[PDB]
Amino acid sequence: IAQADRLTQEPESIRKWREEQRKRLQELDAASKVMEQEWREKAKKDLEEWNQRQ
Amino acid sequence: SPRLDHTRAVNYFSKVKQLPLVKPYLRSVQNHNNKSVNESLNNLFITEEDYQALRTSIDAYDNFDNISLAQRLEKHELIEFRRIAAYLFKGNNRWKQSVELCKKDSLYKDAMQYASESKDTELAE
Repeated sequence: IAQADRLTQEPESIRKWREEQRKRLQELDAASKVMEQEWREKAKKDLEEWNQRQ
Repeated sequence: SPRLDHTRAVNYFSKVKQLPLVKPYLRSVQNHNNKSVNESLNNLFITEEDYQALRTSIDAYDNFDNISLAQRLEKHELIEFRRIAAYLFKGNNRWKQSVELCKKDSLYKDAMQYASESKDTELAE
């Protein structure tokens, strides 16, 4: 079960969590930041649509 | 393309305010005769002012709401669609187009030609 491990159960253990909670980060925040400057550039995409076409 | 239902797509675009990107997505497509296609597709050619396409966009595929569609067109100033809304409402039914005229849209022109094909004789009187 048993149990009795540690120096093998915590050494790689600390690795994953730590080097993974900041390798997390990114994407999410990156997502909207960039998704922001983008979809809006879209709003003007259509906007200039209006302008010319009229 | 093959192996989408389309019906479960245009819906996500419309309530997105971004559907026109799919403009060309509707190009090689629209053979599916699907409603969301023509339906907003027209709505597109309408506010966009497209008549060549819009006209041909329906010169075959007849899957849509032959009504309200011409309702938004009549509300225009640019007769292009007030000219086709005239057609759209008449569509292989000549009686509508004429029995709906008055000062405006009384064109000394097409008005002397859309009666001819009629069958309700008396309408001549």
